[PDB]
Amino acid sequence: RIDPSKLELEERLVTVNRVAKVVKGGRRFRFAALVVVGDKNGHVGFGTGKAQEVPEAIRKAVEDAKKNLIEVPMVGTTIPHEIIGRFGAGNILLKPASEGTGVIAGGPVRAVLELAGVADILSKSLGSNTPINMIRATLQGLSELKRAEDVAKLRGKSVEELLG
Amino acid sequence: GQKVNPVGLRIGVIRDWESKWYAGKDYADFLHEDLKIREYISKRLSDASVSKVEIERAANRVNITIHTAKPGMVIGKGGSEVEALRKALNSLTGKRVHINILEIKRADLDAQLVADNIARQLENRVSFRRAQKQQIQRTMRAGAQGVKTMVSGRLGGADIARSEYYSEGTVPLHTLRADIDYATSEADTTYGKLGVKVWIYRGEVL
Amino acid sequence: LLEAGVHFGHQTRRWNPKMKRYIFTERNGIYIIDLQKTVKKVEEAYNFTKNLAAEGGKILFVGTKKQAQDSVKEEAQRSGMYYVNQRWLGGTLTNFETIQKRIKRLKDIEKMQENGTFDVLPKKEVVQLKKELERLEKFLGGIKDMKDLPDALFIIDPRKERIAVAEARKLNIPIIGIVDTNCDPDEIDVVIPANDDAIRAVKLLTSKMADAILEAKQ
RNA sequence: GGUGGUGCAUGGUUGUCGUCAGCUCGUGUCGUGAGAUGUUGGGUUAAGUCCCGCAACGAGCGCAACCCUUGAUCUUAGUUG
RNA sequence: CGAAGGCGACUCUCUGGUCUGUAACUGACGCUGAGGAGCGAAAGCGUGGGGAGCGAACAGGAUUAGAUACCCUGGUAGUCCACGCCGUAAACGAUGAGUGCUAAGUGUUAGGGGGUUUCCGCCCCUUAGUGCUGCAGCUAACGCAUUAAGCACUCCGCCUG
RNA sequence: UUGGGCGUAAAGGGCUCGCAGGCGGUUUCUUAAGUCUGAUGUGAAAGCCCCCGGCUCAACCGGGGAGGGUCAUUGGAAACU
RNA sequence: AGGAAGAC
Repeated sequence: RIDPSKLELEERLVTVNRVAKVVKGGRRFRFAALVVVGDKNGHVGFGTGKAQEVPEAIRKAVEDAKKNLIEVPMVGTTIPHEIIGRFGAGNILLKPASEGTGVIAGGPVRAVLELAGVADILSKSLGSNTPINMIRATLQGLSELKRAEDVAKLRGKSVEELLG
Repeated sequence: GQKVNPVGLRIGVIRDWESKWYAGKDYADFLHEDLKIREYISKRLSDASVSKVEIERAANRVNITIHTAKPGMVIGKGGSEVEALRKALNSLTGKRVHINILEIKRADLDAQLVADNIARQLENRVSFRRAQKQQIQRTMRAGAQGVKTMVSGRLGGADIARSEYYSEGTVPLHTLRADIDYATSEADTTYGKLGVKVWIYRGEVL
Repeated sequence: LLEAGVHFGHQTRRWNPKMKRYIFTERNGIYIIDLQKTVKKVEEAYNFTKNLAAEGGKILFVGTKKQAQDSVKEEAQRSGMYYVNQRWLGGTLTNFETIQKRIKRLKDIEKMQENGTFDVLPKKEVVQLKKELERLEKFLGGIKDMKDLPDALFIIDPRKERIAVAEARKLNIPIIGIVDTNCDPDEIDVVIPANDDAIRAVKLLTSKMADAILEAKQ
């Protein structure tokens, strides 16, 4: 489900990288910039872009992240349950916390989760330290989650007899 | 090992000369004297940013026309520059001079002014990349058909000297009826010496 | 008319089975046409294209089946919907800025060929421009006068125009297509299983849908 | 004032591969990514020159043309021929 | 075909397994397996044979700067049989054994059952191998994919720059 | 174990027969060894933590609770091993 | 299936 552009987004960049290519006259040099873009109301996307100029890569990455967005569950400013984001040899274990701990996360993961607007999540990185793989792992993890009321309507029960 | 200078390649066939006269058997000392006029005009009018001067002989009178594209900070009260230039030029060359000024409408398509603009931001010590992008934006918002810009030298890095290019639109250097305006400017900064080459495809000639 | 009885439906038994699992032993040896599920899938397609007429932008068709291209082109020109008759260029929905600036150049050249200065050199402008018009008007098709993003799409064959449904997948366009039995009907519940190459059957169904939206437009 | 050192502190010029035919970008697809596509394939050309399929559609510097000279003729212009 | 190494002329004696069908039996007798025992290509060793061809070693002829090598001419041990030994290979599917679920297409080997036949073949189920493409799914990619490197359970072996 | 892997990165024994060992198809009664749950006695006092008081909160000093048990006796439950 | 040819 594509989301429209009628939102205010904070487009805080996470990482640029010096990227090479070898040709007969030596090396050509580009910059691959990946950013994370999303409002505090529970929508997050990431973006990647290659350019010969760093702000050009920035605008390309923010256009790609505006193209690709996904919405996260934000009930009680903290995720409903424990999850493991698993993609590509990065394993981000996400666990909900009580309401005063603050977000405890590694760098790219804390950028994504703080840009989501979660308040209290304990996460651990059990995989590799590659930033794009952490980003794809944590977005797959945040996509995997589901509402308590969604579980209620798919099981045909009500939220009070799910909780007790 | 580079391209031949486009104004020097276009003169004589498509481009009219900036000097329209003949001298016989005194050709040498007229070239020496009128280059003394051109260096003096450049030295005292670099603030007023002349694009080009062009001269002619009137049988032991000389006519000078100067293209500056603004009267504003140039003419003063209107007669100040013509008295302070005509008497001084009379004192230098010893011959009868006449001076006239001309203006360029849509004034951001003249290459010598563009290269002087780049050079002026380089002694203003704003960043060269910002200078390139701002001048590209200025030339397209004035309107044009192609711009190619080059700045070479030590661009802030001490141990390496490398050039940077920025272009937009079509600038064919090999079509003859193309009317490229070309300009080379020289900038002296605390880092060293920087060369600017800007060349602009303004229009077409049938 | 909705009678069926025209098409056998497919080529020989090297086919992709999608209904194989719970079919009992039958003395016919092949499937018989399910007329009730056929008429209700045609009814829900009828209601969906009634909604498509309710916003008003009807449909754009794509195809490359050369036994049916001129026929679906003349049906498109008769009944007002849009068409891809020749080879469908890649990335129409994603490069629509390039497509709209190209179609803007078609408006400029199609006005300068008749209103502007016609004779400045006798043959070179003719052999460049008229051939260039012929190339773009044969390779672009009837997608000229949209001035907007498309709303819905029908495909002659998902296997033959395989990347079109990928672009519609990416940019979230509701999809309509007749499928053969080697195709993938598993994606969308709105499906038209019929013979993709029988010209009489495809003319019957496209004529029924064209007359359906013709009576839906008012 | 240095025709004194530093071309590996530099602009400004030049040769070279090489008149070789190639070198890239915008938008978009494919890929976790570096990247790829366009720019490959077929037929011809001296050429990425032209055209037909093709997740590509286009654009830019190049190639070719426009420039000069030598190759026949009409009009005008005949001296210092 | 064999558990692996491996096994291709034909005949005989002895002998080990494997597969299909049945439902006549016993009624959980099953899986895995540290140490242990047994096999185990080629080369090698001991004793006695045999030695056609090939042929390490070794010698002559070239080529090269040298050429203890490739190339040519010979040629001992070996390769073959019987009795023992050593116990290694890129001993390879570089994939431990067992059991069960998970889309299809197409060959081949050995069967069983049905539709006008005890005629030729034609189709559909059906195992047990043996291939080749190819989903979901897995992988870091290559790739694997009912002969899993998928989803599980048991037991063993092994790794920690 | 919670919390890794073994085609190509380090990592499948050359393969088999099997002792001890490690696991075990369905049903029905039976015991309570494993399992779960009460009661009692114990796991000293200082220590960590929970709640109050004092030296100008304080560092510390006190007063009352929670356990660090595959702990011993005994009662109860029979789904699973 | 159509020559031996070293080093930086």
